[PDB]
Amino acid sequence: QCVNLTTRTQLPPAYTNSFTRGVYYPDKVFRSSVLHSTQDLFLPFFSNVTWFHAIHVTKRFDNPVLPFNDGVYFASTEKSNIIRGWIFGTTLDSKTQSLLIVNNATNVVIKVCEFQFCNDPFLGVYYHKNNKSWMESEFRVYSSANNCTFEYVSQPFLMDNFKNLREFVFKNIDGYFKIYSKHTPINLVRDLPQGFSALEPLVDLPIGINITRFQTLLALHRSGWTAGAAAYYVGYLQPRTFLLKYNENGTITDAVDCALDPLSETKCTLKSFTVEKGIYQTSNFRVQPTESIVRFPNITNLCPFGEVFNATRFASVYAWNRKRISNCVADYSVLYNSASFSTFKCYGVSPTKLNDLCFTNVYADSFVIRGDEVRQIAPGQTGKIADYNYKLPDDFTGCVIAWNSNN
Amino acid sequence: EVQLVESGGGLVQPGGSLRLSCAASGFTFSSYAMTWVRQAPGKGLEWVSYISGSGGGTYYADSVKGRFTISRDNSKNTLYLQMNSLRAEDTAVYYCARDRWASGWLAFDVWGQGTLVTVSSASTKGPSVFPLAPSSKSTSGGTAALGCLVKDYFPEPVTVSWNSGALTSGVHTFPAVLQSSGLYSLSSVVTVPSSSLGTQTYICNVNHKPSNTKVDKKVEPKS
Amino acid sequence: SNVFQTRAGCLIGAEHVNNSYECDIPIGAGICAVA
Amino acid sequence: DIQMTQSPSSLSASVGDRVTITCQASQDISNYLNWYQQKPGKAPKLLIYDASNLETGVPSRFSGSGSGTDFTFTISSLQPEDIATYYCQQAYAYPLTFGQGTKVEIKRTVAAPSVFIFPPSDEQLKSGTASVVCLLNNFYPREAKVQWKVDNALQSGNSQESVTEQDSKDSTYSLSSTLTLSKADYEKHKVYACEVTHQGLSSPVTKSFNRGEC
Repeated sequence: QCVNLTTRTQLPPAYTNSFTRGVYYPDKVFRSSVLHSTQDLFLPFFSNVTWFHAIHVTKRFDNPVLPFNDGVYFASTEKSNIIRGWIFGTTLDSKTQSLLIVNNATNVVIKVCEFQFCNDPFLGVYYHKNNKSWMESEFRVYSSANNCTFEYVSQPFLMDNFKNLREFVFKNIDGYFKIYSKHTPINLVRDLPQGFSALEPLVDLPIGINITRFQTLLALHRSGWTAGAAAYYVGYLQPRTFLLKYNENGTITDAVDCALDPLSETKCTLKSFTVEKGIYQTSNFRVQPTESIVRFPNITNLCPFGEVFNATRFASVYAWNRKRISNCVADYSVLYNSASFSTFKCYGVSPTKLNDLCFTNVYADSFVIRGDEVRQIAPGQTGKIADYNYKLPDDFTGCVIAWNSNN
Repeated sequence: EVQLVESGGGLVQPGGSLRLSCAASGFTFSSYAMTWVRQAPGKGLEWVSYISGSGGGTYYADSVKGRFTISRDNSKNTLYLQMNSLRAEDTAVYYCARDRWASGWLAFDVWGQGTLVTVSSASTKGPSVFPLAPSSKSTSGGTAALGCLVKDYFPEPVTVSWNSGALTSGVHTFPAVLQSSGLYSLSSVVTVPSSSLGTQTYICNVNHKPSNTKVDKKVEPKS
Repeated sequence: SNVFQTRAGCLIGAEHVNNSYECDIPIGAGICAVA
Repeated sequence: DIQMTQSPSSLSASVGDRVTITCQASQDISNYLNWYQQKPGKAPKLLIYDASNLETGVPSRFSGSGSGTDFTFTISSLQPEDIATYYCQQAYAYPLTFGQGTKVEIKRTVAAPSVFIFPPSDEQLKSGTASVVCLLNNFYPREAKVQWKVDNALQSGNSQESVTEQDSKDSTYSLSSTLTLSKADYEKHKVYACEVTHQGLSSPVTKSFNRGEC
């Protein structure tokens, strides 16, 4: 029950500044009149954010697919209740568990279920002449839903001469999906007003899935007919160190990104804001290794295994030959790669990781048996041959390598 | 051809309610917005309202709070504006504007022709026509003007034609000037040498639309 | 927008000036720094 | 909101001269400003959006510049028909911010005026109204003075001026001076005279009329 809207017009993404907004309370602890250094995921100051606007040239209605990466800072400037909902998921299909956060009318429904999404999912509000409030009418986000878990319903994320700039931060740490937000009336028509504020923690849902790609649900005006307006900014969080000055009221009033520029790194080092005249020592300029070279001693005499596997004659099993091999480099790679051998059964250490394995002696025992007698190779194996003949000790066993030689 | 013509503007008593209409064709009134602005006679612009695919997400000016309410319409897809609690100082010519995107500031486009609204307790009254005569003994100059003046009409417009289509020379029309009676006036004149007044017939024709008054008056020297 | 080589290292963001003033911010090997 | 100090309020410059209309604001609007053209009696027209991008349907001779707190809006070669009212408007804290407007007019070649008297006709006399008008049509320079004298005495307190919009042939004005009185006053006087003063005329030209034919 999904609709494919192939009419979307695709263009290279626009860009804008982020200034200094994007700071959120790192932990649910009250701090007062203190400078605190934290190391968490943040939006770097004065970074490039990808402003997505339902503009025009062919009305540019915009609802692209944006990778989730390692958390997302979203910010919408709205007046007409358009940008409503979000979708999170690594493949955005019915094969991988997915997240749907719908801020529908009178409610917010957060679901983690196996959804079969639309190729172009969204929601659709249709006006009714009877009711001034628009009726949430079209709900076309998944074609089917099954295996629902953690169906969470709470009070809806509150809706605030002013545009209600709403800022959200979405994080997913160790199976906890943290949602941060703050609403502020603003004047600036399209972008963040010069100023600073911090987002409250609200809720931290226990959602135990992986997210790498995501989508924005939007409202479309049907006068199919489409419209939108307003605008949604997206920025990508990175590991950073931030210095935050908690005031007397416990509200974060300012923060400093410790890697923005040398001045900010200085302030981050002195744990203060006003720096006196003069030189300071901040960090260490250490060049990085361009590459790594691993060198191993020149190939020397090999262990002569080409004279025992390809030997013309093989001794009788009652007088099995056991040759000592030592003082040579053991290149088992070629013999393991050769497919002429019937099997390759090494115990304890897998053949893929014996290259780094080093040994103090090896005894190569060579004989001929039957295929049904291979099952007689066991620690303290039972049977006439295994008892009155060559017996494998009950201790740990080495490796067995066999091939059929009927011809 | 983009076109946004305005109608419904006119006479409302104080505290009255009215639906102004802004009829739309040649585009899409939805993906594109609309915006009421007004031009007071002799004064500057002042914005009134937005609309964004719907008349619920809009705004109004500090000077217009509580008086006007914008609205749209489906199917025939026109725009409406509801008025209440008007005050005498709000007389102006109103305009229904437009945009083109809205997401990234709001830049207008259609800028329609505008419509006049005045609010007063005054009663409608008919116009009068005033001729503009020459002098019987004019000898201070050799070139004379002829003209016909419409006075005390309210509101606009009035048009003038000249002598059954075979004569057109010298058309000039003056802007309106408001009078002490609260009514309006407008004159149309011509300046030509007097050698062609009594030899080439000059007739003004006055046409008034709000009363459908059609008078053809020929100008002749008195006595 | 200039880079300067000193006896005490590579300095980025300051422009060397021929004339001499009293020391404000020490750098090294007789070099001092706004004006 | 933001206050817009748009200056000059009025300016007169000859044909071909550059015209710069400075549109002031309060704080760092940068380039987000647009300019709009309004002809008298006509709907507004788009000129430039974002102070740098020219849209369709606009002559390339229209140009604009300036950013931050100052804006130029400079005209390259002035044409006789550009005379209109220009408004500078913006968007930031809602376009409540409008400007008081700028009136532009064009200097052209000196042309002598046409002078005439519009007296109260007998049709107007019967109803009790009397309007004595003297007109100046196509007068250059675009400033000129009309004087009404009753019995050669200058009149004031009952005189008005009706000003015609630009005549397109010479970018020039027309102005009529009107004298309002009654039938009894306008019969009780002997000579009436409206006088024109103009730069190309050495001495003012006086034309006379009378009611009662006396």
